[PDB]
Amino acid sequence: THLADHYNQAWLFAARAHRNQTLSGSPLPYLVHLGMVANELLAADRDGAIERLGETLQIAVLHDTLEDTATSPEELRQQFGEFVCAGVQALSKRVGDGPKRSLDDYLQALAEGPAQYALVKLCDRITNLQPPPQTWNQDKIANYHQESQLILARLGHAHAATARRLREKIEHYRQYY
Amino acid sequence: THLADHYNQAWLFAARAHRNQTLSGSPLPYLVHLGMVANELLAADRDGAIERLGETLQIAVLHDTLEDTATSPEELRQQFGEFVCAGVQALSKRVGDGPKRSLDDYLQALAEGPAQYALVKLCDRITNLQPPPQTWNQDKIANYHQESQLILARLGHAHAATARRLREKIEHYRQYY
Ligand code: NI
Ligand code: NI
Repeated sequence: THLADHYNQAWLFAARAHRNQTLSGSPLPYLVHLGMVANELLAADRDGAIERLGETLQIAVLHDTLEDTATSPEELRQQFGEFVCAGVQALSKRVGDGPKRSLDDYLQALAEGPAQYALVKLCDRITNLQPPPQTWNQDKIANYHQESQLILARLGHAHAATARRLREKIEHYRQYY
Repeated sequence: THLADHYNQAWLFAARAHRNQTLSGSPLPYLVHLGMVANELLAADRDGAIERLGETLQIAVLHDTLEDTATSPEELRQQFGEFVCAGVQALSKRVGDGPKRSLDDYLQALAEGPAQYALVKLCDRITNLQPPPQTWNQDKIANYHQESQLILARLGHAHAATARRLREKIEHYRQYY
């Protein structure tokens, strides 16, 4: 199955799953975020080849479906397979409000699991170090910069080129507070 | 500067320009189409390296901005440069107002110009050979299939792997009518 057909399947599923959803505080669709995370992942493969690239790209597109949508793990396993479902679960803090995992346990499990899932989190965090919403106070931007530093420390092992990019984005983000 | 930074600048620009625009008879944002076309372009590079990949990826994201949005050639030239502006113009049948070019002239100009612009048109047509919209009759699906065969004939020289993928998509599409 062609890489672009893997993307399309996950992309249409995500566009449906996130249909009511914007970027926080923006009229723009949440799909804007997912497009950037998937692109970072496919660009990462050019600077260090990824095993199971097609499934990893689907995980990049689908990584918010269990947290933010009516999507179930059984739906992901049946349509995309165990490796994709497990990736989305690994990247989910909470499956809706429910029993939220702490950042320590969440990053540890990503560090000890398949490297492709940790790489998707690196790409997600690179995407989230765009300039912050105008609404964010100094303390909120500082907190986010700090949590970014922990993500690089705990998950940067997963892909050297992507870790270098995330380090550069973290250094850049400092100017915003 | 990084391929993902090129994508992000064009992607945010396109999300805003196309903000009040949907897919054909679907409530999903038009951005769903642009994500697939840009992903096809980046995937094509893995099967045959593209000169000026970053700018070509921006053209893939921006290719409908002059036809469908308030965007001016001036804004594209100032923000993305002449090569991107010229690509979007090459891929525009009409720039908002001004006469519509006929397909013969449009395809000839893409065939005789920069191959990267022709490659973006191959990726667009690949994307458009998903199952047809549920409101198209047999004659319309047949007409679209026929136009697709003309695009492969006139533009397939631009990238051998992508022409092979378009031929496969054209063969698959016959099933829908
Ligand atoms: Ni995310
Ligand atoms: Ni298009």
